[PDB]
Amino acid sequence: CGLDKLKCLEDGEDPEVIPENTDLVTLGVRKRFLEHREETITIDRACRQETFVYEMESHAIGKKPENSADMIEEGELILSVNILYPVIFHKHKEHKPYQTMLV
DNA sequence: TATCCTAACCAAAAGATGATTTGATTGAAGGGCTTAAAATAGGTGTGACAGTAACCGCTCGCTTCGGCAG
Repeated sequence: CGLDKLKCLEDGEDPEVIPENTDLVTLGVRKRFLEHREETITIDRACRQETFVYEMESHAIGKKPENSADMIEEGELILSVNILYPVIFHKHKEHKPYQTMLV
């Protein structure tokens, strides 16, 4: 069960380029997405679809507190709560204006 | 420079503008009436009739069962 049997990618390979030596339909669709975004009018490193989630994940994921009293108990429940804003679009119903709080 | 404004333009939220599709309304017609009359021909149930029926504060008079009489 060693990883040499599974690691088609070497540890020194960047994720910014699609490996052409693949048979994946997913990577084919990814190539279709990337090819039409390489022109001077379309090439950029802007937001993909959203930014907030990773920014507030990496800012806190895997970190530990500076005080002992602020320690999460082992096995403590983590609850994800979405709080909607008072200013609703009142034009769309699929998506909502909300902020997600972890308690 | 690190960073920004926001003229003119690109990506996305929202904010809006007219053409088209679907939920909803209805105009007209199938239909099935009305009393008004005049008429012969009719069937019986039923609803009066009638009957029994039943159910639903003070002061006198009168009486008895023993304690001596005979």
